[PDB]
Amino acid sequence: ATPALRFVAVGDWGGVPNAPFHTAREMANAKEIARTVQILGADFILSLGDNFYFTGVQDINDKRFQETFEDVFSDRSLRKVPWYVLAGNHDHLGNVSAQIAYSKISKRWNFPSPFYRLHFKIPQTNVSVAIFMLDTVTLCGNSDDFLSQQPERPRDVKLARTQLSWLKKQLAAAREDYVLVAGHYPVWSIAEHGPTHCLVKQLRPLLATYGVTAYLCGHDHNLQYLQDENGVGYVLSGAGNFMDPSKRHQRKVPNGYLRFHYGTEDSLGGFAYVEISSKEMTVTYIEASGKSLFKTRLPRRARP
Ligand SMILES: [Fe+2]
Ligand SMILES: [Fe+2]
Ligand SMILES: [Zn+2]
Repeated sequence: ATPALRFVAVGDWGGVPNAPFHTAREMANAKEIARTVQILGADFILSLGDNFYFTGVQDINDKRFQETFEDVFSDRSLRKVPWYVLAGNHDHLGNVSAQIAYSKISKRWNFPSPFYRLHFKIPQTNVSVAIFMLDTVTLCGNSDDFLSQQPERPRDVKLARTQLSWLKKQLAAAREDYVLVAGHYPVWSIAEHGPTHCLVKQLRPLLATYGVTAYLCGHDHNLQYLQDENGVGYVLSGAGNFMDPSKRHQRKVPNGYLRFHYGTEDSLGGFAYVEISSKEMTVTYIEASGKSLFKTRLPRRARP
């Protein structure tokens, strides 16, 4: 077979605060992600934030770890694959420290700090992949899923500047063959929250300049693929648990960017399956019912 790095990217999967603490959408996604890993393979899973709804977790004794995470993603195959996690606004309404500390309890759960670098090598090749995991809440401010806010400006401006500066240096320095950036809030989205102004100003210009293949996010509760004039991909995967059919911000996204949107009210939701070979990164969007919805290809570039 083609030597490839394979991963699932799933966003906004954090169940509900009413027992049984999961939705049939979350369960369907867990079941389909398990089928995907088992038959197509995966090296890891990325969570794109909003891991526990509506106010994250309190501490490492929080039952939501068991009920919303362990009980749902319980297939032996999702347990043998590492998860790399970042936070959304609803995580920040609780204790993000607790989710970080959970890394010391669960072998598969990796959340070493709010933002961090990941480095992978495609097996049997020299082809490497960096993924920079961001905390867009501390970068941009709070943005409640169920209001139409722009994250105005961060609680701690110094921490926002530190993260942005760390990211600029990481991207400038990165020697990997593919570089991906991941965070909760969208740069571009046609949906309920739409483009995050903070990220359009602060993050977007880094992406093309440093040869970033794609930015991955969730926050808008749907599946989207967008691509800009520099060929940068926007993988939006926020349909692990809820669905939102809004196209409210369709006009706030530059003409020609949107390639694919799925927000159907009667969908079980879905996720993205990413495969990276020496030739291209492909992104396959998979509905929780098991249907392939969209596939797109991003050719390998000569990076700076
Ligand atoms: Fe969300
Ligand atoms: Fe969110
Ligand atoms: Zn249980």
